[PDB]
Amino acid sequence: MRINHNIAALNTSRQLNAGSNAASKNMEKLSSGLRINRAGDDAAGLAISEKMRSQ
Amino acid sequence: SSENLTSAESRIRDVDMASEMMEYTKNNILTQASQAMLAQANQQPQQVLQLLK
Repeated sequence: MRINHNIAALNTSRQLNAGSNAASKNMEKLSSGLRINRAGDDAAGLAISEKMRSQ
Repeated sequence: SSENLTSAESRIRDVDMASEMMEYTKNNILTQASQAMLAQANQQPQQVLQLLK
């Protein structure tokens, strides 16, 4: 029993700050109604969209 | 890579509470066993006085 480090809790923390991030990303789409808010969601999707909107 | 290294460093550096408390108790008894026999070791030379008189 090692006390100075709780690897079980430290590992669970990373999974905690990995579903919260995904939920935050999902709620951005739900609020805005758009798949592509940032350019990192779809580079070609962002490029095609702007050409499309312009047209 | 921090979790994998934190766990790696804990095994090298941190102590095992169970395996260490059990070892501490052992030496904590071995010193009382020596303490108990030291008292008797001093009593043994005291018996020559009854012979010297």
